[PDB]
Amino acid sequence: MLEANVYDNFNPNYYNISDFSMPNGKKEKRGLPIPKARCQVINYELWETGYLYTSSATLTVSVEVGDIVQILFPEVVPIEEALGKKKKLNLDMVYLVTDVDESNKATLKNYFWAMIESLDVPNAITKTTNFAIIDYLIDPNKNNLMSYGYFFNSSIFAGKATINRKAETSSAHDVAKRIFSKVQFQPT
Amino acid sequence: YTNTSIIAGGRYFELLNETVALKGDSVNYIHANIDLTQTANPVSLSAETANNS
Amino acid sequence: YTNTSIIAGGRYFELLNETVALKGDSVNYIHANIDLTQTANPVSLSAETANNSNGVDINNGSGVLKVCFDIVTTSGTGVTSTKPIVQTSTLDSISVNDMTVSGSI
Amino acid sequence: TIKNFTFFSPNSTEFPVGSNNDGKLYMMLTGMDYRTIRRKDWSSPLNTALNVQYTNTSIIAGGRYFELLNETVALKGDSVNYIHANIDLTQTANPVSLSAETANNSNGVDINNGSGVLKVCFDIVTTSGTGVTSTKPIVQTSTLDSISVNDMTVSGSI
Amino acid sequence: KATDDYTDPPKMYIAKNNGDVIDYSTYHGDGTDLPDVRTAKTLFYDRDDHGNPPELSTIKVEISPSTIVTRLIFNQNELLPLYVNDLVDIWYEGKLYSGYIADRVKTEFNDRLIFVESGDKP
Amino acid sequence: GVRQYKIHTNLDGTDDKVWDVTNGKVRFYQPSNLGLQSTNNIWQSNGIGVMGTRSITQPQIEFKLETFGESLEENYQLMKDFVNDILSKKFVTLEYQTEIFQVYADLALADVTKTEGYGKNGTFSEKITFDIITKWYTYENLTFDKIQNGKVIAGMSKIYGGTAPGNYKYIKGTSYTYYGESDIDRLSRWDIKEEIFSFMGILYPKLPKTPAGVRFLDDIGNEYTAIVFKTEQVQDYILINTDVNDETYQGWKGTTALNLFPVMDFERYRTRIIEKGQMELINLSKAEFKIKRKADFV
Amino acid sequence: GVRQYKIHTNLDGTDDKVWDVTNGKVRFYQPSNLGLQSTNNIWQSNGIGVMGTRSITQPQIEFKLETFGESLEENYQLMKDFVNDILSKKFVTLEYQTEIFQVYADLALADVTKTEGYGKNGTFSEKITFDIITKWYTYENLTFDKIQNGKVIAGMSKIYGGTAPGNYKYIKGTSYTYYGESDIDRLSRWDIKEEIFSFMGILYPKLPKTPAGVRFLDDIGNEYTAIVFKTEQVQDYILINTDVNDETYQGWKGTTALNLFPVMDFERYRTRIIEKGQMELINLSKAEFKIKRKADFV
Ligand SMILES: [Sr+2]
Ligand SMILES: [Sr+2]
Repeated sequence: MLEANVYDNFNPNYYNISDFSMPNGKKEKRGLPIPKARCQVINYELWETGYLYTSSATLTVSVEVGDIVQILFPEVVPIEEALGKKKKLNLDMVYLVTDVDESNKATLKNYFWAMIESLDVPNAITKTTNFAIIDYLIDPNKNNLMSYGYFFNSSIFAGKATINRKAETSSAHDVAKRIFSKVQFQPT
Repeated sequence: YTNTSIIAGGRYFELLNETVALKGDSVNYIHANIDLTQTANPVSLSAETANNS
Repeated sequence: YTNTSIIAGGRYFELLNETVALKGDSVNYIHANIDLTQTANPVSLSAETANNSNGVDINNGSGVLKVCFDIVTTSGTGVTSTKPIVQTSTLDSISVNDMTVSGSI
Repeated sequence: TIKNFTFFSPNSTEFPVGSNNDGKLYMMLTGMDYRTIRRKDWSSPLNTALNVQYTNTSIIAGGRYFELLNETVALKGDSVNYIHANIDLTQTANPVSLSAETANNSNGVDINNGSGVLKVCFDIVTTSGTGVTSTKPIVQTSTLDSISVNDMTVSGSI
Repeated sequence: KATDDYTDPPKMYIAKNNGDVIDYSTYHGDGTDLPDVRTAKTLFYDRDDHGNPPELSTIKVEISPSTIVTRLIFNQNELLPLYVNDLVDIWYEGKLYSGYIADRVKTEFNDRLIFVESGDKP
Repeated sequence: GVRQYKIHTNLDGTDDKVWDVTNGKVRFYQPSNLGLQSTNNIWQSNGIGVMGTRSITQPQIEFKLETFGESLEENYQLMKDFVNDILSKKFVTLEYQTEIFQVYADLALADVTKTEGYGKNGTFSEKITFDIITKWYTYENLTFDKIQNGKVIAGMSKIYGGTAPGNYKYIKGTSYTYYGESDIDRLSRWDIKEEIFSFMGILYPKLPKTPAGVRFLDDIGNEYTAIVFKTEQVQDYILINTDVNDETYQGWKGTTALNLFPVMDFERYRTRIIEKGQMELINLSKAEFKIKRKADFV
Repeated sequence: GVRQYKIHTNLDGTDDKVWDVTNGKVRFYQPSNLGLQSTNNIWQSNGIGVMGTRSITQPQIEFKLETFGESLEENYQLMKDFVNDILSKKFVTLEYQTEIFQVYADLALADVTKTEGYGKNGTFSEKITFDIITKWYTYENLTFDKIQNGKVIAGMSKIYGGTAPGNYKYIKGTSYTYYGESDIDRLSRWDIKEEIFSFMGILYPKLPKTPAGVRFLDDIGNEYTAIVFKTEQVQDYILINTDVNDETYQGWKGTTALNLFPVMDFERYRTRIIEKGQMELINLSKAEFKIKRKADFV
């Protein structure tokens, strides 16, 4: 089986407050909590990015809608954040619980797509580079879910943004899909 | 490694026709691993995703 | 409680290496509970969600006396702060030479 | 573990209460520490040259009660003596002993919980070459958390 | 006005637990007075004839909470019978709910009632 | 020695006709299953087993019902009298009795058969099937416990004795152990040791217009449920029954039975399930309780 | 010689009541199936067969449960005792013992029967069905291994001996081989040779406030999982159980048991399944381990 860390909703109305006293002295944003329960995931279908289908899993503990599920793997992923710099990143599959049935089978939605929900973006923002759109989309002050900054490969998002149809107001989902298709990348 | 000598932690050993399998489209960090409890084979080589010295 | 003495309803008892389990991310109200019918173990401790002190007269009548003596605040991992409950002295008339007040009169 | 005391024992063995257990109880009731005392002179102490005889004086030091019945204390010539109550629990026959010292040597040793000898000053005796000149008693400190009172009278200050 | 476009950055408005709508930037609390979950929405506005930004109260209406009312469908108790159009206060699993008996279902087996809470609690 | 089965019309009630099915004219023989079935919800991923929650299912009980009449008239009269007595009451209580135990089941009549294959003097061999409401529950008598004052002993207790003006000595182990309490007769514990579901408590109130009923306390001295009634006049006794199937509340005065449900405190009565702790009497001079707690397999 | 079946209420626990179902009063006979079933997911394209992943499914074991009492009273007393002991614990451990092996199963009560067909002195012959949680796992004591210094030999070892000022010769094959290591008592390997699923370790910690607990190393000397706790005071022993059904992480100090779940490092504890390599003790003076490892068919 796979190990799961169940946390309550990463409410940005709570965690987006710089009142945490750091050991040096200065104030930083509230850190993520400890899992309310450590459980194990059985009878699962887990998607890495959630480009086409939504994930599903039957969890041992009785999770509820809103809770964040962190699926753990005993392996490490090396991500190149700077030209030469690489960092030891532990393998994770982070989802938001959308619905739980009678048999405790939880419908899991990939954290990113559940974060950029209901967010609309005008044509004015699509005029600049792809970096400007990513910097707009990922913001814990606007988002439904908490985020402590993105990690991005400059070379792939260096290019000029794709031209919008009718130069209208598009949703964060439609623009991300349009951008991720041209750049040939998906978020994790 | 056809004929490579290594000194790690003051311990001398030779790699004589010793093949290390690599990960594709990746930067492989080749490590010498010394475990003294493994009496018969104390040294082994690994190809890793990071420098884990 | 490594070595704490308590007087509740005029009854003296000692807490010697007595551990009370707490609720995480909560304000725990620590109570001393006295049940005289429990002849072998009349006193027990509890960690509760509210101050549930009941003022039950155990020296004149029946019932369980519950009295809060400590307030222990937790995070998800451990204790963040502890505040004791005030010890009230109710007196009729006082004759004194000198007094020091740290709070207010 | 919870050690119960002010509770009846049906088999007469369940809840025995000792000297230290009651000692701790008395300290909490009056609101005193190991640095202060509870002292009352039922009859004024007599002064005979460089000696002080306590006719009838009751003292509660570290929650332990004892009476001084015509107990004479030797004094130092032309010096400000400090009368101390010394409690050594190892001396099963005579735990309390008195001493007139040069300075206030109140140690505040926890005798009811741990080991040691408790020293605490209760009376200051100022003497000359011949006899006692003046006597001043040590203030009885009453440490309390909150007071609900009707009327009060202060002779010193607040 | 100058670009006739939405060139300027957005202003985020949060509705507190009491109901007061404030700018998110103006917030100085600990999160206890804010909702446990954040359901967001993006709104577009056109500047008035005077040119002034849209009023706070007008935004408030588009971000207001709806009347959450609990409906209890239960079997008829012969110890205390309840009928259609009766003003009632029901105790269910330690919680008190207040409202009226809206309907009654006559079946061959049982007799049931629908309880509708009228709300207006605080 | 041998097993005794008994069918009861209204167990815990006054109008309880008892049918001795082991001994009497109508007999229950060869029970189908007296055991139990359980569905544990065990799902296994990669050979390792995870267990869910076990729903402890009870199977129907089918008895070989034989009649022992003297004539065809007598056997027909038994079948008609027995089966209709089971139909008159919404549920019929069975009693499983042996040398070691006495348990009860609340069966509901599922199926009874009537055929024309008569043995000698029109005797019957038929199968009677029952549906289970509650399978195995004890019907124990619950009573309060009294607290007694410890004996006074010289040197061991707290007294100022011997030579005037009295003396009590502190000793290691012996010291002063208090004798008891002045008016210890004021302490009475109605102890609850195991979790109960239903109970038939008769309660006699003391004062009229003062809330009368029983309250329940947990292990920490906090109240969870209380059956509290308010009355205008003193009802000689309040006859409360917590059984779900035939819940009964009634204040008896003389020969008149009054329903006390609308006059009961709805806020205080939070649950029917009684937890480990104690029970306190509110405005009650006397009480007689009959406790009925579960047993899955016996 | 012959096979031994034993039922354990709580294997790996102090409160372990053992029922000898081979020798004792309550006996298990004729197991339904001790084998296994597998679903291989074989899909075929144009006559050629492609095989997926084999889900090894374990079937219910049904035993012919017999009682050996001396009276009707004793046989009823066995059925009540044996079945309730199985119900008291959420899951029961079977012990399949033979001349060659000693395997264990984690069973859950599926169905038990009680009938009135009594043999002699109220004898019982009933069928007991069990649901499989984990089938066949070895329960063994895991201990560390010690390394000892090799003997010193003249000419073979690195020493300057014989005629002054000492001489060591380079030979072909025999040459110089080091004897051992100074303080070879520091080297201790906790060896993991086969993949293990759960374990019951009693950890003895050294320093307070320093993360104390075990970590697991793979074959290349890297860490995959670690159960590490950071306590405020020195626990006399940390008890850790990796069993899925009843996980225990308690720090005992004296007679007091403390829950160590919130103090644990959630990020380091990546998996429960231990792989081939070695175990390292972080801030530990002594360690005592019991390793359980699964076997599909035995
Ligand atoms: Sr009845
Ligand atoms: Sr166990």
